[PDB]
Amino acid sequence: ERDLFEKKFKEIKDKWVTDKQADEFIETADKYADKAVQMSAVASRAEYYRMYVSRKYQYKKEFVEKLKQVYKESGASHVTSKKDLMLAFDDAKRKSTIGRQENGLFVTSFAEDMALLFTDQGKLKSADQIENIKGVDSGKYSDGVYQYEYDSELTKNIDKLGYIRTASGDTPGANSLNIPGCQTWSGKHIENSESELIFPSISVKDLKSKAVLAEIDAKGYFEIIDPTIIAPNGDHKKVTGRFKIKKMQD
Amino acid sequence: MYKVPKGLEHYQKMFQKEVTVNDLKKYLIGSDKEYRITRRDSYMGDISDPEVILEYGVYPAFIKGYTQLKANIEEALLEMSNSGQALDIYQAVQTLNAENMLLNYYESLPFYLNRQSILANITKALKDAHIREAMAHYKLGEFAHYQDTMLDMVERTIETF
Repeated sequence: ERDLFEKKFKEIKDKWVTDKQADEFIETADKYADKAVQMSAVASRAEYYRMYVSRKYQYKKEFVEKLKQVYKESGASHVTSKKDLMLAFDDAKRKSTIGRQENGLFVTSFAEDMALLFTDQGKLKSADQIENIKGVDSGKYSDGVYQYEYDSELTKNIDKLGYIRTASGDTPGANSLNIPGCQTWSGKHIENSESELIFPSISVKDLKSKAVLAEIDAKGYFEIIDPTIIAPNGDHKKVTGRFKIKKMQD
Repeated sequence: MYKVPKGLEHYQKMFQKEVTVNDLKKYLIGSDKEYRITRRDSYMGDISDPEVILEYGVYPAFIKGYTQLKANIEEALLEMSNSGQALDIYQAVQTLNAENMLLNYYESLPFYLNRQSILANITKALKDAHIREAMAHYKLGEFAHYQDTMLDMVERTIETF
């Protein structure tokens, strides 16, 4: 049962996941099981484990709807590196999109990144600390911790089109460490976990990578207003709201 | 300029030897689960990510003395470039792309692939109708999830060369 879950993880474990990450993953597995139950994304810890093994992540509509409230309150966030940001504009196989074209971009709630990434006194945390919080490699935010932000209204009118998705096991960009429950696996420290949804990708066609960073260094942000998004069916469409590409500061 | 990044230390180890042409193929392609080298947020998770192989695999070993890796990847790319196979050619094209994306960020690299031959082979390959049809319709694995086609993707990258 859990035994079955432990057997799948070894089966699908990606080359990049370290013995340390693997140890912590299996070790703390049942806390993520129970977090799933407490959010009422699942009935039992057993159900969580079956779902991981089966790769089909289904949720009750009642739960998904309650989640999207916090998203709708202060909007959405996706923390990224300068390096990966650049890759979105300059990597030609991606077709100038922030996200995986029609497959979307992973995000959390904006309120969660704000509370989790910031000191209560209002100061941004160490790159070293945030790297830890996000379960990424040491030094991946050394030259800045940047952020994609969908504002509250952009999010609100996205939901209206019906374009918010949940992550599942066959979702492009999912891997061994992806997890049922609309929740990221953030290592041994589970209270650094956050919600995960899939919002549609922003088109940044014709946009220049170097321009965006210069524009961000000059002001602290760069914005797209009435952004063209990409729906699952893949059509390009404009949606009323704001999308900022910030470098985060105090 | 390029400095060896922290993280993914086990990759750094795998290339600290004389790796054959033929094993560098398995690696750069990643059909095989045991030679599939990716990072957490690679674009696709079900085939190798050359960028990760260069950034964390080939370059640190090269600084640390293992200079044979250069001429070997060159031969590896040569063969896979002239293979008549979609993924082979796709991922070769993706390797030269990797160099460019890494040059982008780091602004200088420990070495540069001499590619006239690989690029000639890529160019001859892409004027083959069979090969283009192979690419136009290659939908194995994660490629099934993009309306955007392998051919479309490869063509867009060549324009950057």
